[PDB]
Amino acid sequence: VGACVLCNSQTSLRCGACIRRPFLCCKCCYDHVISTSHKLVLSVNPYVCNAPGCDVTDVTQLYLGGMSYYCKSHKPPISFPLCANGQVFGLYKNTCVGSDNVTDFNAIATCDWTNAGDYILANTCTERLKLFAAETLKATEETFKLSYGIATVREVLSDRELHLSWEVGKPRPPLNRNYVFTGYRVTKNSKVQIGEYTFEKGAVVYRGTTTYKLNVGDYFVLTSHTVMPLSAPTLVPQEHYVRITGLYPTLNISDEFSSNVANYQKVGMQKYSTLQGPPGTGKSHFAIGLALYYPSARIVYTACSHAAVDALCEKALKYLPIDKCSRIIPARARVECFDKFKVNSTLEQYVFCTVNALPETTADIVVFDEISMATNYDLSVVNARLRAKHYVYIGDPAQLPAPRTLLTKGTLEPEYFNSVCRLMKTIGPDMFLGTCRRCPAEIVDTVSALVYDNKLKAHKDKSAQCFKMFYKGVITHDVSSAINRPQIGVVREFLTRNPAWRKAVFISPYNSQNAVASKILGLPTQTVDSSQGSEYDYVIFTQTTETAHSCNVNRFNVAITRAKVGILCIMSDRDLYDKLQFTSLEIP
Ligand SMILES: Nc1ncnc2c1ncn2[C@@H]1O[C@H](COP(=O)(O)OP(=O)(O)NP(=O)(O)O)[C@@H](O)[C@H]1O
Ligand SMILES: [Mg+2]
Ligand SMILES: [Zn+2]
Ligand SMILES: [Zn+2]
Ligand SMILES: [Zn+2]
Repeated sequence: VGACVLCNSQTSLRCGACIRRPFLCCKCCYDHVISTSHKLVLSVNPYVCNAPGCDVTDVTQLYLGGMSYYCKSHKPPISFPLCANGQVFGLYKNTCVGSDNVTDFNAIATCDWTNAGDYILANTCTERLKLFAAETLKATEETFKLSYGIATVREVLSDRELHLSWEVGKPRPPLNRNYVFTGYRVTKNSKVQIGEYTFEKGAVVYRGTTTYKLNVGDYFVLTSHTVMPLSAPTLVPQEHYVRITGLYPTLNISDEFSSNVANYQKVGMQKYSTLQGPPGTGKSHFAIGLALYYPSARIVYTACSHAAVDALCEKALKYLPIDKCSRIIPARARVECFDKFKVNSTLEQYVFCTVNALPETTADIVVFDEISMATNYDLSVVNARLRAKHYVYIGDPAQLPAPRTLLTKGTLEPEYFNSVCRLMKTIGPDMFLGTCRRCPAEIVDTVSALVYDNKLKAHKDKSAQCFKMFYKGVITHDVSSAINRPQIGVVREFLTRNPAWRKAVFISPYNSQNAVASKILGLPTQTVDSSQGSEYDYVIFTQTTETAHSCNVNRFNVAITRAKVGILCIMSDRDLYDKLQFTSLEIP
C-alpha cells in the first residue's frame, strides 16, 4: 500500500509490467493499462484468474467473485469488472483523483530509451515523474547489461594478462578501461566476489581491485549496481534569504578569490545556486575559494566522475589546510585516484567524493561540479544523502555529458541533460563566469566562435604555440576502438622539432590510439573523459578518424580547452580543421 505516482492518491495497486513497479491509483492504473501493453497489476495479491488451470493475468479480462478473481471465460453471471468505466478495483477505490498528464507517464514507462525525445520528456515532465524517469532509465540501463555474456577464465598467462572464454549465444562487451567487470570464485553452493576488474586487448590485459591469483573457472560479468527508489527531488524548493545564514564570512581574502566575493555572498543568501562557466573560466577555482570565504563552514565537494573530483582535490591541495581535507573512496576498489588527502575520513571539514559513493551526512555548503555529466538520478542522490544549507551547482552544459549509452538516434540538447542544466538554459544561472583564465587566445577564439556564441572572453593573450595540421593518415581498427599510426608518426617527427613538447599530454577520442601513441611517443596520455576539469601546459591531439564520435563538438571542445600554453591538433575532418583558429603546418 502506497501513494500514486501521478496523483499521490493512496492506493494498493502497482503495475507489474513496469520494470519499476510504481504505485498507481485506480484511474491512473486504468489509464495506463488501456493505452499501453502493460496489463499486469500487483495489489496485495496479483490480479489473476482463480480458475483451476487458467493463465489470465491481464487485468482487462478479470472479474470479481466472492473473495477471488476470474477471467472473462471462467466468471459467474453475477460478477463485475475489476477495471471498467475508467477505474480499477482496489483498496482506496474511492480516493482516486485522476491525472491529466498520464500521456507522459505512458511514454516514460514504455520507451526503450533509444531516442533523444525519451530523455527530453524525462526532464520536461513533473518533478514526481523526473524521479520515476531516472529510476526507469537506470534500471533499463542496468537490465541491458544482462544481454552480454559471461566471460570465464580460460588460461592465466601471467599477472596482468589472461585468456578469456565467452558464454555462447550472447555478445561481448567492449574491452577498455571504461567498462568495469566483477570477478567471482565458484564455491560449493554459491558464488563469492573476487573484486573489480578491467580488461584491454594486448590474449587480454587485466588489472584488478585485488591481487587474487585467479585460476581457471572464475568468471567476469559487467558490474551491475542497485537501482534505488528515488525520494528527494532533483532540486529542493528554492528559498531566498535576506542575509547570510549559518555562515560567518572571512575578514581578509586572497587576491585570487577576491573577484567572486559578490557571488560568494549570493551562495549564502539562497537555498541553491547555479554557476555556469565556459571552459577554463575558473568554475572549480570558484568552488575552492568558497571554502576560504566561509572558513567555519563545512563543504562537501562532489562530482560524477573520479577525474572531476580529483581536479577539485588538486586545487584544494594548494589552497586549503591539508589536514582538514578528505577523499571518500568506496571500499575495495583499487581505482587509482588522488591520495594526498586522508582517505575515507567522512567527518572532515572538506569532503571530496563521487556522487554514487556519497555518505549520508550533513554539510553547510554542497558543491556539485561538472554538472553537464550529471543526471536527474544523481541530483536526487545528492539531496537524499547530503542534507545541507546551500547547494552550489557548477558546470558547463557545452562540455561532457553523462554517458547515455542506450541513447542512439537523435540529438539531445544540453538543456535536457538534467534539471540543473535545464535551469541554465531557460531562466539563466544564478552566477556566471564569462572570462577564460586558462587557455591561450587562439584556443579561446576557436571555442568562442564554435560553441559559445562569440560571448567568451580571453584573459590570456595569443601564445603563438597553437598549431593545426590536416592529415587523414591511415586508419586501422581493432574491435571497438581505432588507431591512426601515420598521425602519430606526424607527432613523432614534430616532437623532435619541438623538444618542449615531450612533457605534453596526448589527447585522442580513442584509447587504443592513446595506447599506441603511448608506446611510440611515450607521452602522458589522457582521454577526453579522463581529462575533465584538468589543465596541461602542452596538449597534443590526434583526431584519428572522421567518425561521428571523433567529430563531437563537445568532446572536441573539452579536449582542446585543456591546454593552457600550446596545443597541436592533428585533424582528419576538414570541417573542424578550418574552424580551428590555429596556425597551419606543412607536410614533410
Ligand atoms: N581569480 C583567479 N586567480 C588566479 N587564477 C585563476 C583565477 N580564476 C581562474 N584561475 C586559473 O585559471 C584556470 C582555470 O580555472 P578552473 O577552475 O580549473 O577552470 P574551470 O572553470 O574549472 N574550467 P573546467 O576545466 O571546464 O572546469 C586554473 O589554472 C585556475 O588556477
Ligand atoms: Mg572545473
Ligand atoms: Zn506499466
Ligand atoms: Zn493516479
Ligand atoms: Zn480463467
